[PDB]
Amino acid sequence: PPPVRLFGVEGTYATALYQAAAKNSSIDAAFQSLQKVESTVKKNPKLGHLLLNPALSLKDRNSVIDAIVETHKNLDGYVVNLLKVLSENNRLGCFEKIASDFGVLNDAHNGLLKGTVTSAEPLDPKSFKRIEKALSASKLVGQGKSLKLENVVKPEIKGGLIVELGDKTVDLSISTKIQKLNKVLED
Amino acid sequence: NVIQDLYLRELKDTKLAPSTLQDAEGNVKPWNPPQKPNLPELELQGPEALKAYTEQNVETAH
Repeated sequence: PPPVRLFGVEGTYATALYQAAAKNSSIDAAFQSLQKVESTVKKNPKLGHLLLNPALSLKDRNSVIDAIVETHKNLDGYVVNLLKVLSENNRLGCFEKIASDFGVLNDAHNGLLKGTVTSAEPLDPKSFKRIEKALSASKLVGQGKSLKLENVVKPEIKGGLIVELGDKTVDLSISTKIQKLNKVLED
Repeated sequence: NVIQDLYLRELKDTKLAPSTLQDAEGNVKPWNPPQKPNLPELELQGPEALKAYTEQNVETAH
């Protein structure tokens, strides 16, 4: 059973990878090695970008796979079986997609809460820290998952702040308040 | 907060008062009070008609 199913298309692949590596026991190893080969795929720019797009054979695809396992002899065998799956399904256009998804499952398994505090401008580090403290203090943190605080800059969200994490947000942006004030003052 | 500031500043600092009656008059029907249209007169005064009608009107058959 995965740590909560997420993603259907491509994520059945990710789920499978997760549960299979749960039966491998080593999920972290798998993820780390996948991360490393994925990174060198991205840092292979000629045909590691320009042949991420299927247009070539099953057999040619297989030989690309063979080149990939020459690039790293550490990739476990489950993620080498994942290479087999992707070659067989001839879908390379969702390799990094699967990588991202496996990251989500993996860090859910690790248990790290995710969040973002989108604002109009990058906030103070004191603000960051106070918010980090607050979020950990709040019942939202289960003490089992540790927030990510990602500042996003969104001037379109004119002033204020919006805190986001879980399915729970508090939006005390200036834009929303102005919007509501204006709207009701058009009534 | 921001609500209060926006409210306070806008409301307090922006005051309007209604427009002049002259401008209003343009936008409405002004009205000048109707006059008396007619003063009636005597109903066919004089027995000239009457004598004629009394004599003339009979129209009885045999």
